[PDB]
Amino acid sequence: MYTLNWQPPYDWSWMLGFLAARAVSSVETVADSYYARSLAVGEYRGVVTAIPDIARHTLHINLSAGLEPVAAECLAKMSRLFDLQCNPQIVNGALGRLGAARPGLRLPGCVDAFEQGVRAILGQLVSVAMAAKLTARVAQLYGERLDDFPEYICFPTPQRLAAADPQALKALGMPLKRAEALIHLANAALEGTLPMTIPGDVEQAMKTLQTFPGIGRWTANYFALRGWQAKDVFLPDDYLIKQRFPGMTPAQIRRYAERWKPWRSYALLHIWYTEGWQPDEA
Amino acid sequence: MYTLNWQPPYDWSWMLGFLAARAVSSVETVADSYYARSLAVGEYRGVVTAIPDIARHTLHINLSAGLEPVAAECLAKMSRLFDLQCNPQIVNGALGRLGAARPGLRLPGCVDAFEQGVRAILGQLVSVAMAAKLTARVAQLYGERLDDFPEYICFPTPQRLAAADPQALKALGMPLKRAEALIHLANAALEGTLPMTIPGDVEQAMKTLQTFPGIGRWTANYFALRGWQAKDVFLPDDYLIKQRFPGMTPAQIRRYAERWKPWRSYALLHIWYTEGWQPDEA
Amino acid sequence: MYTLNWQPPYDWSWMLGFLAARAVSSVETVADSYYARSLAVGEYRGVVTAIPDIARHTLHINLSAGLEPVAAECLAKMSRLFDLQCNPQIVNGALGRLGAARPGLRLPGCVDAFEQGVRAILGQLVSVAMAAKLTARVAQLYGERLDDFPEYICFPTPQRLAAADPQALKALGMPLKRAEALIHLANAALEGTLPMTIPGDVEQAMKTLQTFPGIGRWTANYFALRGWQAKDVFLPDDYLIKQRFPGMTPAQIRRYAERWKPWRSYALLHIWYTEGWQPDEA
Amino acid sequence: MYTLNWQPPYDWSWMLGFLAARAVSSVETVADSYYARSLAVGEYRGVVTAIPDIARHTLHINLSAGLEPVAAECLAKMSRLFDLQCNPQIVNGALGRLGAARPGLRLPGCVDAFEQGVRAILGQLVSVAMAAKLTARVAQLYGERLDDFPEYICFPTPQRLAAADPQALKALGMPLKRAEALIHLANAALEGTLPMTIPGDVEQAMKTLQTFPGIGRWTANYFALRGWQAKDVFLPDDYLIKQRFPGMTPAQIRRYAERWKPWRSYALLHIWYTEGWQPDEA
DNA sequence: GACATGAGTGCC
DNA sequence: GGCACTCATGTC
DNA sequence: GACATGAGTGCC
DNA sequence: GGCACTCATGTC
Repeated sequence: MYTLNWQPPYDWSWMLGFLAARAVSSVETVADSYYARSLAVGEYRGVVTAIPDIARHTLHINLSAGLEPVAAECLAKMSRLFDLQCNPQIVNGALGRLGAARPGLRLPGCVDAFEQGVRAILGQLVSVAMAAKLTARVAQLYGERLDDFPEYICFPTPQRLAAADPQALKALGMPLKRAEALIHLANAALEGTLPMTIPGDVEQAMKTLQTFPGIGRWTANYFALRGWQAKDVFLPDDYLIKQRFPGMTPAQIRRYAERWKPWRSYALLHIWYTEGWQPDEA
Repeated sequence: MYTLNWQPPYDWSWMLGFLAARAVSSVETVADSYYARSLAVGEYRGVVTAIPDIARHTLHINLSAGLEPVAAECLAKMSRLFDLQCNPQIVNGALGRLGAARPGLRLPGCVDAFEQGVRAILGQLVSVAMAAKLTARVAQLYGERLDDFPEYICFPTPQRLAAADPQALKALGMPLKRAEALIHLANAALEGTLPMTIPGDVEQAMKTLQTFPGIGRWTANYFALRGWQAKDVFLPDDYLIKQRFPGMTPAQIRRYAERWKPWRSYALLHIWYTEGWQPDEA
Repeated sequence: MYTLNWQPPYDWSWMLGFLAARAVSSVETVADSYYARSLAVGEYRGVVTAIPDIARHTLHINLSAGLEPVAAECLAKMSRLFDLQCNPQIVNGALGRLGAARPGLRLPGCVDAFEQGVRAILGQLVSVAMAAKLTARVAQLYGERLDDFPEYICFPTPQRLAAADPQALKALGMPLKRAEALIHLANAALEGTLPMTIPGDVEQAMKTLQTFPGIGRWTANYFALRGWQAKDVFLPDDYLIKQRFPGMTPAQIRRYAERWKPWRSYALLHIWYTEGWQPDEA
Repeated sequence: MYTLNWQPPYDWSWMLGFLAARAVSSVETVADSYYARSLAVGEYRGVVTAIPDIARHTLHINLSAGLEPVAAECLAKMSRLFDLQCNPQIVNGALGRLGAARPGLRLPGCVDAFEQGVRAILGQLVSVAMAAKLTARVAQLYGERLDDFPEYICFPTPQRLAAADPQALKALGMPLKRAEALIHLANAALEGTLPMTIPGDVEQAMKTLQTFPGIGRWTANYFALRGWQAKDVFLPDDYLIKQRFPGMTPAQIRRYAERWKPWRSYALLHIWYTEGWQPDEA
């Protein structure tokens, strides 16, 4: 139905693949030709379906009737999720070799910063697939079901998780401390304290984010990257990253990662996805 | 040449008129058959042109070239400014009598919460046309002029205004105390402490805004109404409002306005644009 | 055994009566010729007996053996509770007629500021007799009993009240907010945030007490008067004072008392103990 | 004149030797048989003279005419300075061997925590002798001179030092962050943020102190020790202490010192004044 | 991974 | 020796 | 209009 | 009494 453009190349298999691995049961659905999920904008609700058209560099978005009144916001959320704004020539041009193997690489964003915040936290310490298992359990218990599409369930809203029993969340498969962080975040989201759009000063906003309980430097960075689509942040504390930089302290990796400014976020993604990458033999 | 839907009726004449009076020179151009303004998103800049099509109950939005990369967010911005989500059959079905005369009334949004924040402050105490000309100067001294449409100019950014010298601002025609108010608001916007989208607890978010320097209840209320497009706020402290409720105190006015929950914002716009309106014997 | 002298005239009859009305059963014992109570100074505990000998305008202080290692501190405390430093000539000289009927008048201090802090809070709203009873129940439940004096009991320490159960204090016959106030005051004392000795800037100091939950202007002022024995404070908010200045509001009363500076604390006492008094309608 | 008791043994030779090296000209005089200094208790000023009487196991205190109205408070100040409360049999029971060589060791206190805070600061990173002359310059440049005893000047009040030029101080012979410290400390005192008497929670109170500009863990510790006469603190960050524990780290010292709870303050003194002392190699 | 403890650098 | 910046530990 | 004092009013 | 909320009043 609705259509948005993008500049080539765009590696849709990598992107769908990436989203598929972290997908949450009942919320999202990923296949090789499309992406689709439940979506709430205020108290408007429905299902969004995105279908890329490689041929014409266009992404077709479809909205169930419930979302129509806020169609444009729905489109905006989709474009931030798929990084339709990226100009590969600028990025791949600046990263040289690091990006030559997958010039179609994009930054997987989110559809709602609060959700991404809940997602980032649950992803602490555990595996990617394990966090999806956990997020699925949290959603199942606190998310609203779509009347028009019982198969789908909306990601738990800020007000619901805000009014949730720490013990209940703990019971889902996380420490008390973790669940306390989720509830805290929900309140910031209610009060309008959790930036939902990227702030002008990402570094400062991340420092503030770090005062939040349960949110350390890793979480604030990952969240800035996915939740704000901040394009210049590296994850020197990441698990996989520590392995791509065999025997290197976080500050070292961060110093090294500086050669990729102002697109560190993209360099990070290329490293995560370059099987045998290794720092320059210099 | 993008396009969005709206539900009838829609009083464009009224809307364009409201924006027309407040149009800030070089930034926005308002006419009978279209609206157009400079628009910044991150660092993509261009000019937006909105042309209503009463025939097809549709709104045609056209973006220049420096905005196409982020088209979707631009579209979301116009849909918030023009209240496209509004179901008039629902609001009037609730307001009843009060809104029967101008059923096509809509809530004039904003394209960015920071800007709206600046306009709110720069509109304290002074007349409308005044605030416009003043605001136009600020945009003149801090605006990012377009290299594709030099005629137009972007609205100041939080950082371009957070690094502004008060005196220089005051010199434009405003007390110091207020010039400071901007600078502050600018910082808050920089570190993501100024909700850019409507928060869950609109009352709370307003209380927090009231701590800010130069921001009082009237400013917060008005900011929520236009900056967040909050639908259920009334402005009992407003100049014109006090006259519409002769002799009543803020609390009385507020007590009365409770008869229009949850659309007090629409109630307010109808009462505002109804010379000679008066409260009942209730 | 120990002796401390004073300046004639000293109205012991009045001093003992005042303290008599507010005596806390099991903590203090007030007779017509002597005063005595439990006393703790760190881990040093015992009983204190003060016998005033008018003949030789001297005060005789006896100390149980448990307090002997800290005799001086016990002595300084008795001297703060009995205002032995007062120079009746100077005060009565700067007060004139107001302090004619009872020139032996002294400012009733305290033996511990945290205690006086608890008294001030419990003294809120209820009558002197109720405060006394109320305070008595708190003592009975949290106080330390003296092994050599089973009839006596030490006033509750911050360590105990800080750990108290809000509901337990409530059960003693006090609003929850009052018990929470007590628990917060105790935590401050433990932390060192409660000025236990008069600060150089009483105004700043009180304004800082008023941020404490449960403590308002009245309590702060009254705490300063008794707990710091500050000599220049009035209680324009006092009940009995409001009746001594019919029709006048706090500020009016406060503008009137400026005449008596810098001994407003004394003035306050006299106007308090002269049922007839009434201002000089300017 | 006045007499205070003390339990034997009491090493007066040492105590006076301690205070004598740190004596501040014009403020205090120290001799083989007595100690004396200016003293301000509110608006009362004078000279205090302390003369130990080994025969009677007693301390004789003499007050100049201006301190009589607040004699007991003066006596209490002297008791905290000379640690008359100490029961050497208890402290030496615990300490065991460590203090076997000087069973009469006492904790040199202070007569005012503020002064002690100032002293603690001015004595940072310098020599005992230097701090004395440095402090004296400050005393002179901002003190109160006694009319009845011209060669004596009362230590600077919080007010005076609060309103001191942050350069006139650097002048006397100290850095800038050095005069910042004093000036901050002084304001703290004016308002009541600096505990003037030992807090129920020493650790917590010290933490807060460490937030003070210029006040680090060493200062906070030493301040607890002398300004509050806390008896169970230790100074692992002290220069000389490190040498007494060759090599060892500030947490291993702490770990080893734990064996002297709850009299670490005494243990500290013995270790300081026992040169060839070295920990158990065990 | 978040968070408090501890260390050792290293500069005014 | 106050004070900002890291790393290395060790439960949760 | 924001913002201090500053009283009143109504519940804890 | 504490305290949040409410209605002047005066200033910039």
